[PDB]
Amino acid sequence: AARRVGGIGRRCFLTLHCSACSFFFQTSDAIKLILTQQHHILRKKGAASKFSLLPLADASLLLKRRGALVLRSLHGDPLVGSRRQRGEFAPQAPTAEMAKMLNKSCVPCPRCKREGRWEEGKK
Amino acid sequence: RNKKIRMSLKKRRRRKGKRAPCRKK
Amino acid sequence: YGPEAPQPPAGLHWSWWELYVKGVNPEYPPRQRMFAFLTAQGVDVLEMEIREIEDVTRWLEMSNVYGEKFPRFPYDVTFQDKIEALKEKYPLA
Amino acid sequence: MRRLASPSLRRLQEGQTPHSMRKSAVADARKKIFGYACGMPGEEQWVRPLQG
Amino acid sequence: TVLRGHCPTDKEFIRRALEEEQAVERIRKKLDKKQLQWFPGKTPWAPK
Amino acid sequence: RGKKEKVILNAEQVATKTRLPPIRLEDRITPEPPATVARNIRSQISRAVAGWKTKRMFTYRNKYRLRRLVGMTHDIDSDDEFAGRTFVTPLTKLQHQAALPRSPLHARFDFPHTVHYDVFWGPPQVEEEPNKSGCWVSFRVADLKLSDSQEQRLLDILGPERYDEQTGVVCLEADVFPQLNHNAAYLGDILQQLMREVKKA
Amino acid sequence: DHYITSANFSEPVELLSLAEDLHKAEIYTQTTEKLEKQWPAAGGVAKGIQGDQFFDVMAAAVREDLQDQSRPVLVNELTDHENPYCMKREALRRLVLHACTRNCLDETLTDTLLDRRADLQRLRSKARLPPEVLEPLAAFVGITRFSFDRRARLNQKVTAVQHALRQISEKVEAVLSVLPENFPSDALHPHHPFRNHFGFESSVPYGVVGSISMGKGRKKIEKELARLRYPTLQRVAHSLPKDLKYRESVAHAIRVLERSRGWDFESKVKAINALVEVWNRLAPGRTYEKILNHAFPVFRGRGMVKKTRSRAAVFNKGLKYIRSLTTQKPLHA
RNA sequence: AAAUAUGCAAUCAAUA
RNA sequence: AAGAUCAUCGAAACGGUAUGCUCCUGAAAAAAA
RNA sequence: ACAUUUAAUGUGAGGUUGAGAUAUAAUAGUU
Ligand SMILES: [Zn+2]
Repeated sequence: AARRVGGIGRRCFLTLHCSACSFFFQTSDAIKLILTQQHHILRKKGAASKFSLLPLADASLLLKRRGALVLRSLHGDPLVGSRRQRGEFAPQAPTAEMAKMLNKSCVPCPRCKREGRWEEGKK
Repeated sequence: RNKKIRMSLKKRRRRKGKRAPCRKK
Repeated sequence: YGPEAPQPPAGLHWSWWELYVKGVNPEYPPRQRMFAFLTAQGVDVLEMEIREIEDVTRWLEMSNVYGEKFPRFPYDVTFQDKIEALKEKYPLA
Repeated sequence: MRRLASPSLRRLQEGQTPHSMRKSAVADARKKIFGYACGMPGEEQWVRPLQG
Repeated sequence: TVLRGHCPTDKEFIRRALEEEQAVERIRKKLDKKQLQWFPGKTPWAPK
Repeated sequence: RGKKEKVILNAEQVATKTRLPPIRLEDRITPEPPATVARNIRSQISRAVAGWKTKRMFTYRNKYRLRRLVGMTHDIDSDDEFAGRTFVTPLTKLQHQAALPRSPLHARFDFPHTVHYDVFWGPPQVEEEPNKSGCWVSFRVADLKLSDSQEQRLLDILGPERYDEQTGVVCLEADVFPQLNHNAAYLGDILQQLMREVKKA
Repeated sequence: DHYITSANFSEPVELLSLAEDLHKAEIYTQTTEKLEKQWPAAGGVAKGIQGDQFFDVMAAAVREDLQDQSRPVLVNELTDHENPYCMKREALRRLVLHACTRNCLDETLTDTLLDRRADLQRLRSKARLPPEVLEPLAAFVGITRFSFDRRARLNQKVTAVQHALRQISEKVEAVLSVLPENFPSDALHPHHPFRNHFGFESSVPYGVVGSISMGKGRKKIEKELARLRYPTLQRVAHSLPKDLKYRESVAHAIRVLERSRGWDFESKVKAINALVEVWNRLAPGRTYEKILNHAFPVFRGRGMVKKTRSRAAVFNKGLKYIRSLTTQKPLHA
């Protein structure tokens, strides 16, 4: 409890969960899953700007700094902003935005391979 | 800014729910 | 002699807006010239805003007292274009 | 009469799951009642108040 | 009503009005806190 | 502190002198026309492509690519869409489809509710009191007395922010316009639309 | 100020004028009481307004017009207060200031003296009902054939009755057609063929009581917006860019600006007008996409960014260059 | 004990 | 909120100047080992 | 929700008074 990462209230501003199962992860994992599941997203949608991000579908490429830095650029620091963003203006959870993006992309849940769901927080 | 304030911001992130290291590396 | 009495718009006993627009109170010959020029052009000056009235007054005074080369506007804008826009926005009744 | 087929069964042929239908109806209601602030590019300029 | 200087309306009516007022105040606070921003118009991951 | 040296302009300087003064801020006060706006945008894009680039540009482009991939952009499909200019705006549609009472003796809601708005009065003032144009309506779902599916639809549509569970109350706000009458009309229209959508459940 | 030459300016004349103004204020208060007793509003003013009965509207308008006609014009005040409380209080205050104040303490206690008068206390709770008490409620309900002003409501009802009588002489059908309630909302203005777009004009006072623009009136857009149930951006929702991406962007912008505070209606209109033309004269969105994507690949390689020299090296190394074709003091000396 | 699963500020019960 | 309580790994395992890639603001904090 | 289109749009070509001295034809034909 001294340094437990939930606060006293067990806040999970970055956690996301699937309502179809008990699977849950965070925003960085969601971004990684989105980059890995481009083929499914592109197939559902259906040299070119559309496929420009395909190279990032490789696990080894992402593990390499060449891909890790791209991952960290895409997934910035939602909990870090300007210094004036304090008190009543502290950052809020972007879990809603991430869930909306995932649902619109129709990315599949790793544990149940569903299509929708992916509510905010942790179930 | 100050190292103490940087650590405070990291602790705030941890309380909000982001596991980040406290090492001053 | 003396200034002509103002015409109340509706449900009023006076109107400083008309006197200001005509430049009678406060008296300002440049504003009187602006009013006369806009009336001749066909712009309902009473319907204009204070900002536009002052802008037109300044432009007319500069043109009169410095030459027809002035005023000069950027982006190839012209005083004639400004006058046309004002006329289109506030047709004279 | 008691028809075996239901409207849900008839709709299922197209591929509209009940969960998807519920979510689509909720989203349509929310868009009708609240607005179209979907965070599209350039929406920040329109949502940002002026200060002139 | 009987006592001078006191509100003549029904105490239960006042209770219901107060409960409604408190509920709407809670709703207003929740909505305002959720919608508050320091940089209004900014949404995460949108072109900044 | 002394006089600045005086320079007698040469014939060449006088002959090669601008006949008009440079553009000032007083002139900039005039807004930029859309032609100039578009020309500046085109020039900046052309220069950036020509090579005055930056790492921030690459990062921004990658972020935009991610947004397009998740589908939150205005890009148009080459095969799905490519292979109207006039439309009815949502508020106009709401007004057009709204049903209004024939006379003050007719009620178009039929359920208990309370309407709240704020008005400001005081001595003479030159500045209008801010934050006095919004209005809202509060009601109890139990009083609305709907079926379970309809109640669930209402709660889901209004979200958890507009629902207070302690007393089972629900509130709808409207502060979209600076005029209280306009906000009230919009609030009524949206309340009617919300009830229609709930009944659709 | 010169000594008195004409008795018109003498002090007793001023005292007499103040007394006459106070007498006129008392007469006006008496007339208002008589009007209230002669034409009472059954059930309360608010209930009468909400019910909107012809007799109630007629009685209220008659009483209001009689009060307006009977309201005097005082000599020592240039504010024609419609409230008898305000008129009487101002007259009393003027008299007290003129010939009742010994010192600063009295000049400060004048207001307490006025507030301690029982008649003013009684008149304090007899002012007219401000429009905003019911106008927002009527707008929320959705009443468009309404007016908080009693005289205006009476005028509307009487005009409708006159038009109905013109036909009253397949006849009930024609009478109903002429009746105001049975007029399509789309036909109110040609340019807005949509229903429920026009509302009832608010009776709230508008304008500047005193300034260089005391009688300016409403603005061009304000006059129009005061006559709508609530504003819509249907004016600019046409002739959008033919490019599909730009059309979608402008449509989204219009939809968002319809529901957005902090933006004026004129600002939104001008923004849409400029944006439409900007997109129209810009290049195709797909071409821009291709060019930008080719110029900025996913991974940033070396040498793909313009090299930049240090500021000190570029500038802070002494006088080395001046840009002037015609200068009498070049860098050579 | 078929109750709980437990860290504390600088505003608000005249209303949480 | 921290310094907490409790309970582990544990001594230059201290220190954090320095270092191109990343993030935030803004029209603009660029290049670079 | 029931929702193409007020008239043009040709060359591979996108930069419409140039965002500017200071060695490389580099870029939007070749060089
Ligand atoms: Zn799942």
